[PDB]
Amino acid sequence: AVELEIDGRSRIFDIDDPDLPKWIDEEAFRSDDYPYKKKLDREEYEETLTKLQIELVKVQFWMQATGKRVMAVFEGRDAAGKGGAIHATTANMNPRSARVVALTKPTETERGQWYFQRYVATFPTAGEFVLFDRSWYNRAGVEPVMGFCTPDQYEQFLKEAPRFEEMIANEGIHLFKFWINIGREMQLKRFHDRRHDPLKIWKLSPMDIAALSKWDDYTGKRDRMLKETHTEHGPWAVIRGNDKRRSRINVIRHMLTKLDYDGKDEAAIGEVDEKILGSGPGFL
Amino acid sequence: PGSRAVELEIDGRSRIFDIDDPDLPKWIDEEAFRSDDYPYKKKLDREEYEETLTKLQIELVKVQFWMQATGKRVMAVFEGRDAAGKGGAIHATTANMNPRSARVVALTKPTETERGQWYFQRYVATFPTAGEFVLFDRSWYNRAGVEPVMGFCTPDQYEQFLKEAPRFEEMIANEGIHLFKFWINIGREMQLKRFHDRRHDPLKIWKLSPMDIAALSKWDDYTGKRDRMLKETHTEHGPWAVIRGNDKRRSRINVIRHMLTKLDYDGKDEAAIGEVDEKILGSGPGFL
Amino acid sequence: SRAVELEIDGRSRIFDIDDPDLPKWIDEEAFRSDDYPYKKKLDREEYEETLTKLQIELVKVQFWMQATGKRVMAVFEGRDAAGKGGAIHATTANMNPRSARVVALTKPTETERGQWYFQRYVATFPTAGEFVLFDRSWYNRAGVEPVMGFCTPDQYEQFLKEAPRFEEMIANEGIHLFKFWINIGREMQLKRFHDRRHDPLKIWKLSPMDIAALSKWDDYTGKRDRMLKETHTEHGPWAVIRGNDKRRSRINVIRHMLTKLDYDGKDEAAIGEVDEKILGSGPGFL
Amino acid sequence: GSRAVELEIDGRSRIFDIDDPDLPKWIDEEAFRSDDYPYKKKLDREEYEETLTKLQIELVKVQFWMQATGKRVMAVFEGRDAAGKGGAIHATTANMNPRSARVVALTKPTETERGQWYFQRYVATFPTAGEFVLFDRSWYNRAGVEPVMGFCTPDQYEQFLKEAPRFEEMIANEGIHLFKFWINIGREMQLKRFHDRRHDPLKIWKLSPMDIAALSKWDDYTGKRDRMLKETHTEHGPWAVIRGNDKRRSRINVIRHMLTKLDYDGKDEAAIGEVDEKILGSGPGFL
Repeated sequence: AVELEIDGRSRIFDIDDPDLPKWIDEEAFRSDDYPYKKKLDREEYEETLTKLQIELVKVQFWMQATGKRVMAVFEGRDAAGKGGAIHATTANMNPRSARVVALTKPTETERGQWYFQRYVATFPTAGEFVLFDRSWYNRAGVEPVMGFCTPDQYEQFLKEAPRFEEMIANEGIHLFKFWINIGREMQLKRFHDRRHDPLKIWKLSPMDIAALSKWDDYTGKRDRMLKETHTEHGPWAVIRGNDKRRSRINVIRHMLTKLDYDGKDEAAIGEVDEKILGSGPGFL
Repeated sequence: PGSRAVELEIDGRSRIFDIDDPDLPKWIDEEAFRSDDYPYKKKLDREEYEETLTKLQIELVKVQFWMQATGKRVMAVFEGRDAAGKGGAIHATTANMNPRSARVVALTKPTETERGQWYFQRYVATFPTAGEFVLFDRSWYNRAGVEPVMGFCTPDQYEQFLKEAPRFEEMIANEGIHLFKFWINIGREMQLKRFHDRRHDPLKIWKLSPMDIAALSKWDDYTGKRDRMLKETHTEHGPWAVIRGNDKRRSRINVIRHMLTKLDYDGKDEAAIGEVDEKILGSGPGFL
Repeated sequence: SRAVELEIDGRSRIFDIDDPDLPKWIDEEAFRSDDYPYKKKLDREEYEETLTKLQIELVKVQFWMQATGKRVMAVFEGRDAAGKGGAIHATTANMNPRSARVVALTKPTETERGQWYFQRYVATFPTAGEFVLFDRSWYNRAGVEPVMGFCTPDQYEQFLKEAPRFEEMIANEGIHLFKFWINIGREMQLKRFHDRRHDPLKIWKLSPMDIAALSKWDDYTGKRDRMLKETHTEHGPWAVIRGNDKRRSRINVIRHMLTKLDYDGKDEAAIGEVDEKILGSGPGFL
Repeated sequence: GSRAVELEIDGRSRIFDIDDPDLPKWIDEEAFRSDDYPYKKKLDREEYEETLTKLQIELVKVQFWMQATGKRVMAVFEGRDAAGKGGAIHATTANMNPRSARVVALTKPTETERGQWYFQRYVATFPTAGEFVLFDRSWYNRAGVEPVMGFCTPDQYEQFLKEAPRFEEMIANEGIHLFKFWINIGREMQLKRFHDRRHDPLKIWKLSPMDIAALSKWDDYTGKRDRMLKETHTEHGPWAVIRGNDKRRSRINVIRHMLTKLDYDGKDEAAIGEVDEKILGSGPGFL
């Protein structure tokens, strides 16, 4: 079990415990000042998603004609729900043009290269929607927190990421960056859900469990990054992710509003929820 | 419309199929499921399917762990007719697998450089490293079906492919990589029904191309190329598993059970695997 | 039947490349064309001697690079027949081909064409220790591509604006980027073309395109100056070489590189001095 | 004498000291004629350059011919350390268009590559239409350096001798023309060229501590050579074996064999000359 300190109070969390203790279970949803008291009605979420998806088919037909290229980054804490936001957007997309980049950790050869090199290799050709599991922003989160990269390297990445993204925007590739937020209790509940589901247990490693008393360590790095890497060229979208249903819908609503695609049905997109989707610093 | 309407011979019987017409004619709609001597009258129960699938996927988590521990490498090839259900079979396999060790290879048309290479060069480029599970959406068997039928390869290149594929697969087997090859069959009416489902679902419409619709009359040619491919390339080192795929639930379940049965993985639970259904999964030519 | 009509600095001549008689006005002017600073070609024995000392320092550079993990890219651009390849071979002849490699990319595929222009060049960037020389670089879009209409004037003007940003990131990373422009005089090009035509070890180096593009000399002069102007920056400076004499061209390319590399075991006496009459910086030299 | 070493030069004990800039006469005077080299002296350099020039003009034809037919060629060069592989390659490629004649110089296997099929990283380098691909080191590092040095397992080395013929059958079935050259030198000759390398500042990087130590492992490598030529010399993959003591004669006859075997358009059989059977032989038993 892990000794913690949740907003002033010292707490005891056993992940191998098949029982979720009261202060996680009852707190998880509202954690981190989540704006809503319960989950989105499911029927209503599913019928919204279908509509958003039918839109995303319009997008991809338009992408194939204009040759328009789109890139989509998803970052967040462990279990913030990057993958479910990714699978929501691509589930009913053509995997020929919409592809998910899942890069393993750098090889030796990749380590002596320009950090951005292996990301460049995955960049879109005419018409491609490229989505990122892990992005070049491991250098602004996991790597300096875990000391997988030097301070100087992290510091260079913060400096180089906007020059990198100016190049992308100047090329006319449309980059989205989504930071997905969850409250501390949610992470714990989700971590626990993974542990006790034989279908999701491979997602945990002892490291992820060791790095639970590194919340603030990660809070620090999050805030540095968003201020320092949110440019006009590369804006950051920040999502409240406690409810995955709301997180998915607003991710897709945001992208749809931002892309000037043929056959765009504004009634079907609806309103990006101001309570859920923000911009850069000042939102969290 | 009636604008893309086409005449078809459905088992020595003439018929017109209009894909843009949102009404599905009874000669398809009522005949789809049992078409081509399908051994069951109804679709596998939805909730039973999901229950069995979950058990099977837990076993796949055991396979993945065993593969990492041992460096073991697997390759799975999925072929069949258009809309046969190759992608759902793959997705059912990898839905709850680690994507950094189970990856899907989906290669696009050959570039100029590639056409001048050895046919297999660009597939070797995707081969597994240790612990990797590689699934092919379209494989090298593109030259055994789609390429000759449409004239994308010469008759000589086809003949040459049928000769070379066994040899290539022997290299794969001697290297210690486990290759599976799945042929997923559906009945003619079921293809049509699926084509129709696709046209009239705005989520699936993109699955249909012009090419797809014209190739509907080329059904008997595909049967020949199919039969000749199974005949020539079913070998000891590279067996064809042949799936009756009218019911996608029984198809996905039996694809996975077969793989689990042939893999000698750690923590294997035969009771959770269950029994491969011999009415659904058969072997090489003659099953079909 | 392949004879071209040309205008050499306010004077009209015809050039038949397939006539083995090199006319006087080429033969007598090839060498000193374009205000070349020297009376004659550098003697062979002295060239070979000096090149040896230079390739020995290149061995020291390689060993330092393997040790410090240092990374170098060397870009070579010029008119046709300038001697880009000769200068690359002079550099790499006595270096380990497993840490010093040459990049010679062919025309872009359908896929590479729909991509970031710089994507396929980034694929070829060095890992630790590596020296990468470019046969044709991203500067084909600041040379052949707009002149020959292979890229749009919008794509050309986009490249001119984007290449210093590219080179900024290269420099920021600490990959040392060398760019050489190899200048030749007009009459020297004609001789070299004719040399290639009438020598069977060299005839494949020609195209009917290169011969057609002889009339395009002044247009190419235009794109040269434009490029050296826009894309000569602090993080990516252009070195300009007078290449009429291939021997002095090669020696100074290497001299420039050794001078700028702060490697262990370096011997200034062995490098000697860069010939300011052969090697200039940026525009305002030609 | 800090890296000096004792050797059994044909049952006769001997001390070689590489870092001594003076070459002992038992090497210097014996190198050229080692391993019963059929000739007394070096091929005259001008005659060599004149011959090479003609061979290279024939190689321009090959290239034009390959581009028009799409014909593909691979050339593998193996031999002991310092046998002369890079030299045979550069004599081939010096006046060829590098846009279609490429030299493959593969570094050690990465970790990813080690868990792949042995041949996968080499298939990645295979020719497209009209390409001529030359290999500095090839897949035959599993037949030689790897077993001897323990970089691969006995099982992997055995695996390799079995698979290489199959691989080469696929290459031949595909219509790609594979040449395989083994370049032999005498023991004394190797030592001389090692010494040349050590004491030439242009060449010293070609020498490694590993290479010096493996000078005792001569007989070891002899065994691997003979066994590899035995198991992998087949009809679809013949080994051409070159006596390479003279680098000029080796380069010339490597090139003549290739010319001789390619039925290229413009072929001037008189310009090719005759392959010297004292220098080039085939498969096992030649040496």
